[PDB]
Amino acid sequence: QVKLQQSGAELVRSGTSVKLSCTASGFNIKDSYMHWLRQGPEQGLEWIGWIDPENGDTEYAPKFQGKATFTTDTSSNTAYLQLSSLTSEDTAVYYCNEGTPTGPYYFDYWGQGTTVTVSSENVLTQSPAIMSASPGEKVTITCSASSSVSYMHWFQQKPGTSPKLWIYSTSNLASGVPARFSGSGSGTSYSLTISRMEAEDAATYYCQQRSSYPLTFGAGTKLELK
Repeated sequence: QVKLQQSGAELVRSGTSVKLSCTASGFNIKDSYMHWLRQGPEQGLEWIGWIDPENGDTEYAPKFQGKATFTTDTSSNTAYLQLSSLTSEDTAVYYCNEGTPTGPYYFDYWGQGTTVTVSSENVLTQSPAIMSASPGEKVTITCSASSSVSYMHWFQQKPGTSPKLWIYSTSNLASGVPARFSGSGSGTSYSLTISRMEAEDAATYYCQQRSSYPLTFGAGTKLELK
């Protein structure tokens, strides 16, 4: 079993720097690219960048260029994220994420997250921001992009857990996703549908495009059980 274990919560004062770590187990980080993301209080996901643990190539989202620094220790199979000049604005849950390096994004692992509390672009639009459904109802959520994207991916997130790959490459279900779910679309318009809602489907759903940097997510659709 693959596990990405992150370091514990950090309580820091504005102005300082932290270094978080993420150690993989049952997977060699060198085999793909380690992504670092952050989920703010508003619960929106932001991509920070990736590092190629094999040759140290890195790609930082422009917003984090300068603020973040990725380094690795392949010997221990660990990736580090160093944030600088923290401000109250950086208070968030930081995640490390690694999945399929090429081709269909069929596998994906997330760290459990590290909460850092600071003491003082292809924009995707999801609709609707929130909705309610009773088990048995049909559900259709959309996600439109600013510029055409090759594929669209979807992640489901329940309260207190990290995101879980749900649908990859527009219409393929991730491992363990029930058949009642389906995805589709093309160009700049995509959607996720649930034929018949189940109580267990209530969660927040995010669409993500991996076609251009910085990778972006939709703000999410909270699907509440009615």
